Amino acid sequence: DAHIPQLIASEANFGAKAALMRSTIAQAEQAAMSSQAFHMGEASAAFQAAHARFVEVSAKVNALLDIAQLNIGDAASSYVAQDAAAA
Amino acid sequence: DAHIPQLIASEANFGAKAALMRSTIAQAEQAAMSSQAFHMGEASAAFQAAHARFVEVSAKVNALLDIAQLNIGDAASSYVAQDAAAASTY
Amino acid sequence: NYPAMLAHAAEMNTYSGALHAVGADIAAEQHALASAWQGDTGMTYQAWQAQWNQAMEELVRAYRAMATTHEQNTMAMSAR
Amino acid sequence: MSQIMYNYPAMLAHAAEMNTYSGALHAVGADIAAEQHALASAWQGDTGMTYQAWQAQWNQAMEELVRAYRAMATTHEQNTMAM
Repeated sequence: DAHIPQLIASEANFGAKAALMRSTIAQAEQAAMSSQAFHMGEASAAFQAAHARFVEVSAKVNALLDIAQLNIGDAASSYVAQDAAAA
Repeated sequence: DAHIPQLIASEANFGAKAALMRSTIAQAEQAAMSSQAFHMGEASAAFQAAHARFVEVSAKVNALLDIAQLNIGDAASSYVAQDAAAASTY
Repeated sequence: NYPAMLAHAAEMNTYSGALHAVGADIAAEQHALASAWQGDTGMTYQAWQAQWNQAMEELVRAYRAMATTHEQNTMAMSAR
Repeated sequence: MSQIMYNYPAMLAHAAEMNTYSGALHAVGADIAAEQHALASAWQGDTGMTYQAWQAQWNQAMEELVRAYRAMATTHEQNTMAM
């Protein structure tokens, strides 16, 4: 009844947060990229290693948010909204 | 190269606003439902007609946001992020 | 009563303004990101821009119709 | 002279900025996790992944993202104070 809009709203809000998370990872990546007026040798090696890892884990986090968006996020709320229109 | 994080960011931000529209539509609907009660007959029928129309167009706008998302939004950004990671390690 | 109703009217007018503002903002952002757009479904960015704007007008007009009908009705109640 | 002493103010400011992103990533991740819990009963076996399984994988991945990011931050600070 009134549950439906409240569900749609909440699923949208989670969906916005998932997207802001994604945006934040990218921004963080750009801040890290510009810190590269700095390193050389084994600290750059440590930095490159740490970077490669951070890229790797991001892909993981984006993969996980794809799953959540389908279940309770932006896709989920879109589905419910259109479903309520159909019915 | 550094263009990639900018793209991902730009798209994710678009994806957020898409979700925030869906949220605004939903909050507008709650405010609409809670203000039907008052009316009766002709004034009500006009409201219900205006409501059924609004619920229809939200569906279309949601369908339209779904397209935006895949092209330049939440999903697009995810694909660029994950694609950047697979190319980076390989 | 008149206040409960008139409060709800003002509540709805918030959302009319909100729906418009963000839709326009979305419109602008989709244009700004035109170069990142391809025919995924098969829909062009121009097609989407036009369809988006058109659909944002009818959505806000649907909603304002509720707010107005609610507003015009309540004014009739207090005069009764 | 030192070139590390010459750029100290900006390198320090830049450390401050990177660390700001550690905090933002932690916070947004915690929210996402709380909200995913709040929405549990909306979650179905769509992927085949339960909500409990996702919660756990989310927190794990987030803890790993912040540490990976903090490793880079530290690599920077090491120069700023190498001086």
